Amino acid sequence: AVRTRKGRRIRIXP
RNA sequence: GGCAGAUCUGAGCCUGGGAGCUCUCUGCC
Repeated sequence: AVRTRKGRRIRIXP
């Protein structure tokens, strides 16, 4: 999974 | 208990600014 944090672009494995 | 999805947004933190830490919501078994 992919996720963004108003600045920091993150992700969780798939 | 396990699995899946989610952040100019569901929120905060760390600097390296990610594929890290914590919380929350929804769905399924």
